[PDB]
Amino acid sequence: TRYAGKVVVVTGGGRGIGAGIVRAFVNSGARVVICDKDESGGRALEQELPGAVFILCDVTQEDDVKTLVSETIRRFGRLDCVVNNAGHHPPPQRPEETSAQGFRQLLELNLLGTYTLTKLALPYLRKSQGNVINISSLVGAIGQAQAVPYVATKGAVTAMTKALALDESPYGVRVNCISPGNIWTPLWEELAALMPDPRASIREGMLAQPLGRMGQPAEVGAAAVFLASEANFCTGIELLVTGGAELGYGCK
Amino acid sequence: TRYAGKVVVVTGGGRGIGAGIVRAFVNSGARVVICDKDESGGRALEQELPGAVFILCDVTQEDDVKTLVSETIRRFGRLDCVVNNAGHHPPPQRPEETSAQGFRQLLELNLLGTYTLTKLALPYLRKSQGNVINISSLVGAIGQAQAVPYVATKGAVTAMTKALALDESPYGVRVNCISPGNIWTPLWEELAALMPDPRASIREGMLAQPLGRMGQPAEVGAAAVFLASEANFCTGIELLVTGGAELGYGCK
Amino acid sequence: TRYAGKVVVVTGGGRGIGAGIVRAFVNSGARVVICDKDESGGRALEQELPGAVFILCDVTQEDDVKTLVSETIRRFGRLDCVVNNAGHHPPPQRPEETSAQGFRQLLELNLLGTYTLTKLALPYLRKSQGNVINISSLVGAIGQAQAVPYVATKGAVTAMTKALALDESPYGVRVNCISPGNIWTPLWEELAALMPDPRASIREGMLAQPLGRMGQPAEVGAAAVFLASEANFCTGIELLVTGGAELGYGCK
Amino acid sequence: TRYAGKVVVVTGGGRGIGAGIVRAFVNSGARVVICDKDESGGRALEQELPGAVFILCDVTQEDDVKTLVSETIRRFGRLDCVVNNAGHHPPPQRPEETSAQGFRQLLELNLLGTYTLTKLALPYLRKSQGNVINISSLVGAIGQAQAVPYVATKGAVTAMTKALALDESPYGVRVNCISPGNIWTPLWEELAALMPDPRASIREGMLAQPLGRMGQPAEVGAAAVFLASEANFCTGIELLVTGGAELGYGCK
Ligand SMILES: NC(=O)c1ccc[n+]([C@@H]2O[C@H](COP(=O)([O-])OP(=O)(O)OC[C@H]3O[C@@H](n4cnc5c(N)ncnc54)[C@H](O)[C@@H]3O)[C@@H](O)[C@H]2O)c1
Ligand SMILES: NC(=O)c1ccc[n+]([C@@H]2O[C@H](COP(=O)([O-])OP(=O)(O)OC[C@H]3O[C@@H](n4cnc5c(N)ncnc54)[C@H](O)[C@@H]3O)[C@@H](O)[C@H]2O)c1
Ligand SMILES: NC(=O)c1ccc[n+]([C@@H]2O[C@H](COP(=O)([O-])OP(=O)(O)OC[C@H]3O[C@@H](n4cnc5c(N)ncnc54)[C@H](O)[C@@H]3O)[C@@H](O)[C@H]2O)c1
Ligand SMILES: NC(=O)c1ccc[n+]([C@@H]2O[C@H](COP(=O)([O-])OP(=O)(O)OC[C@H]3O[C@@H](n4cnc5c(N)ncnc54)[C@H](O)[C@@H]3O)[C@@H](O)[C@H]2O)c1
Ligand SMILES: O=[N+]([O-])c1ccc(F)c(O)c1
Ligand SMILES: O=[N+]([O-])c1ccc(F)c(O)c1
Ligand SMILES: O=[N+]([O-])c1ccc(F)c(O)c1
Ligand SMILES: O=[N+]([O-])c1ccc(F)c(O)c1
Ligand code: NA
Ligand code: NA
Ligand code: NA
Ligand code: NA
Repeated sequence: TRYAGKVVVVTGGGRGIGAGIVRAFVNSGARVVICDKDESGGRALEQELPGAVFILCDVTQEDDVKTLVSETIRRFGRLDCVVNNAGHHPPPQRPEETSAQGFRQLLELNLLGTYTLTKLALPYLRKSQGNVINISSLVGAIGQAQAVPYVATKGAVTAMTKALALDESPYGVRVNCISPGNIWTPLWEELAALMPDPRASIREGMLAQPLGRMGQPAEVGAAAVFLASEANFCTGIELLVTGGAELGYGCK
Repeated sequence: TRYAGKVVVVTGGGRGIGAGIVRAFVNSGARVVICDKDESGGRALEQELPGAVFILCDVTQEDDVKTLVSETIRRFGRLDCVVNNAGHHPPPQRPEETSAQGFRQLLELNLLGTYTLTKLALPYLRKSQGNVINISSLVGAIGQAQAVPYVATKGAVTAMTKALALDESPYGVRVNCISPGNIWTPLWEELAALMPDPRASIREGMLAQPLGRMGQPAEVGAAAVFLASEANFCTGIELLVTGGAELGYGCK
Repeated sequence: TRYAGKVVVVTGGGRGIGAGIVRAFVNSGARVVICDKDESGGRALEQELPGAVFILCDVTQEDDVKTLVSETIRRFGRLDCVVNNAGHHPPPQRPEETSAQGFRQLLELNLLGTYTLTKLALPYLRKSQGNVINISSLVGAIGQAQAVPYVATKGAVTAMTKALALDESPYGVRVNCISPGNIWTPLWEELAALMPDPRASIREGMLAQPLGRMGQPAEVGAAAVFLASEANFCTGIELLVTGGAELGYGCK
Repeated sequence: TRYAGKVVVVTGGGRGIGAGIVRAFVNSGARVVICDKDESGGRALEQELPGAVFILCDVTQEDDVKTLVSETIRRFGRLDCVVNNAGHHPPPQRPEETSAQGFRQLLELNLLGTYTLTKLALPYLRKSQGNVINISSLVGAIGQAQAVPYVATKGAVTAMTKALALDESPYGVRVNCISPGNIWTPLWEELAALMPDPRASIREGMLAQPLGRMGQPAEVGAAAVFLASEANFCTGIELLVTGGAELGYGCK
């Protein structure tokens, strides 16, 4: 019951971190609208979780987002929290292998998709003194090799989170982000499978953290529920969920 | 029950932020040892809260700290979380008004007191896979006018928190800090009373945050319970509880 | 002679910060290619400065950028430093007043324009062990009111700078950025003129810094010459040229 | 001639980074007072460099510092820049191997020594609109394994630098710090010699940077001359001279 009576929209909620966030909020008593552009994960989740329902929505299609918000209000009567988790990490690409076209496409998903849902949802979040939680990345703050476009998209997300927190603070709407590090998800697993030695890549990924393992979507979920339900003097913050990857010297 | 069965030591727990942290952990099901060098607040708190008990301890006196830890283990049989909240902010002092003697005294309380309890407690925290939470300050990261020694003490706390998180991560002991901003406490109130216009000073303190108010000890308490009970992939982090004071342009 | 024999491209070099950067590099002995999409400032600068020449180039038009690089090499035979200063700050806009269309347009100038020149120039910078300097902003790191799209563009620039520094470090190409704060430029002056009380807005802008004044383009120029000529163990850094605006408490 | 006519005090200037800083400032036209508690390096440097002279001074002995400042003024008639470089890094020590006594001793050198010279010098720096440059460390911001006391001392230095920049900005005195990473110095070499495999330790130290080498004292010197002579809109900043060690993922 930490977030009972509340209504939460999670984008990219059908698998991975989003699915962990969906589960965290349901376990806290909220009703959750799972947004995802693929049917498979989200529809199963909705069958599994009383209190979660699934609405197909591609966050890069404005009308989809418009319909997502209006369906949430029509079905549930309020909107308290928006979690902008939908995003993608391309495979490793050297700078000269990137293109301005792929860059823009990544910006559409990772940055503009977050911007659009937030914009359409803020009128309802103002009425509920709700809050916005963006899922960014540690590599927006510290960089990453072979990921110029992706790093750039997360740099904008973290900064935009602080700018929005300024604009919306007079209206009681808090805006925060979570910067996860290595989190074991289908995306991390997909990228590993494209490496020459997948198990070497995964073992390297675990050791990149002092804690010696990768994170779990459930641990990002717990951070998200904290930001929504118990962090009322927190706005514009970047909550690091990284196992300490940013600390200390390493092999670069 | 988020931290049921756990044993927590909070220093400076008799009033202010510490008292908020004590209450947060009791409400989460932990048993709490209130450490404080003044009897008044802590003994009242212990009478008020089933599950909290009070042990007089001056964190700058090593033998007091030694006895604090041994009493906690003898009475409760385990130690899961140490909250190093005991600390002090001197009144405003221009650089030339400070002295190397007052600086050292402040370092004894704000930095070495935290170091000593952490050192004596870590053997028990290793057995319990417990965690350490230091209460630092936003002004360690961004500075503050007329507070060179105080800012320095909190700079060391935040950095030490990251160094300790590195050393202790192989042993499963997480080490994090909270950086509060303006939190309305007896200390904030005492400092205001020394200003020519106390109500002007307090009104200025509220507006230094975009949220337009100061924080409450209970909100630092919620952040502390989160770090202890739900943040298992978080180590070496600095959790900002500031109402957004670090964001954006202001009058300097 | 600190950068004698070197060839520098400065975008947005016809006025403002860019013009200060152009002048700084000419004074250091480099030859400078002034890139700008307006003729007026840059052509005057080229007449004024032996060693600086002007090439019309809109950094959002790829073929313009392609021609800019090929003209620089054809005329000067090498390329050592690229300064991505071309950028724009829209007038104040509340979040709900922004659009996804204006956002993309701003991303084209502030982020993709920087990306394109850097990409086309890196092959020549690799041959010369040259370096890249992006002009970002303090408000990418700390946010700003009524500037969600602009803040986002600078968030991506700072992050991209770190990602590129990683990719290019094995090839001896350093990549850094400068984050200016309030710098008195025609852009700052234009924005002030749209305020109800322009002189109030400017006076507020000066006081937002502890130093009590805004910065000068020449001071950003000095920082840029330092990064190019003397900072060979610096890569991926964010050099703050802000008069201390990010320090301490203020009125928010 | 970038700093001609100016008078600079460098502590710990007899070898290592300090010696690089001394040489940088002499090459810029300043007269330099080499402060060091060992005679050997500093006296040789003074014989070698016209414009540099050597004064024996232990920065932890207040009367030594008092005499250092009065000798500088008596001999040279002004004081423009103070570089607080004297400091020490203990050998690797696990947390439980440290003591509150060694911690205090380290604080005396790394933090209080910097504080004392700065205090005694500020009256003269105010008359000259001079500036203060503290040599801190990257590991104050990101931590380091087996160096709790050392990391803490540098955490306080960086924070104190920002607090002092606030207090002194109304008086025209800028206060900045440099955070070097791995710099090849006699201290780095001494620590390596205590490792089981010294050449393995050094090779590991080079690879901890994306640039693939350690830094040179001359590169810290160049950063210091920049902060003194050309960075007049910079105060309270932390100039990273690290070869990019803080960027990206590594082996932790
Ligand atoms: N280590 C990590 O995996 C890691 C670290 C830092 C940040 N992140 C971020 O966490 C978020 C989730 O990543 P993940 O690892 O869970 O990935 P994932 O690939 O496992 O899941 C992402 C989900 O988003 C959905 N999605 C993708 N594009 C969408 C669109 N246009 N509209 C709607 N839904 C869309 C996908 O269908 C999928 O269900 C992303 O923003 C990612 O950048 C991940
Ligand atoms: N705005 C704020 O008040 C604020 C902001 C940032 C950080 N902090 C930090 O929060 C912590 C608590 O501050 P507060 O505002 O609650 O202050 P407070 O003065 O209201 O309470 C501090 C408590 O610590 C106790 N204490 C002091 N010295 C001690 C010692 N040597 N041994 C044991 N106990 C000791 C006092 O008796 C008191 O009960 C401090 O570390 C402070 O620096 C406060
Ligand atoms: N306080 C400040 O003014 C401040 C602070 C932080 C960052 N910045 C950044 O500094 C840079 C310069 O800003 P300024 O204040 O000097 O502005 P400015 O408006 O005075 O000058 C910018 C110049 O860039 C040119 N330009 C614009 N769009 C271009 C394009 N598509 N192609 C080529 N040239 C183009 C303009 O013609 C102009 O000459 C920008 O990136 C800005 O965001 C400025
Ligand atoms: N990689 C690095 O070596 C590195 C990285 C970051 C920061 N730093 C900092 O750079 C500074 C210089 O380090 P270094 O590597 O050049 O070390 P170093 O040991 O080679 O030289 C330090 C000098 O300071 C002098 N000194 C020591 N204690 C003193 C005292 N009490 N009074 C006066 N002089 C004293 C010594 O005699 C010596 O000449 C230190 O503050 C250190 O923490 C070094
Ligand atoms: O596998 N990924 O998609 C991934 C790994 C680490 C990150 F920090 C990140 O943003 C994304
Ligand atoms: O009132 N104080 O003691 C106080 C106020 C603000 C801070 F950030 C702080 O560390 C302490
Ligand atoms: O006036 N400007 O365009 C302006 C002012 C301050 C900033 F930090 C900035 O990026 C832009
Ligand atoms: O060898 N050292 O003393 C050393 C190495 C790296 C650091 F960042 C440092 O502060 C000190
Ligand atoms: Na359901
Ligand atoms: Na009790
Ligand atoms: Na010319
Ligand atoms: Na000499």
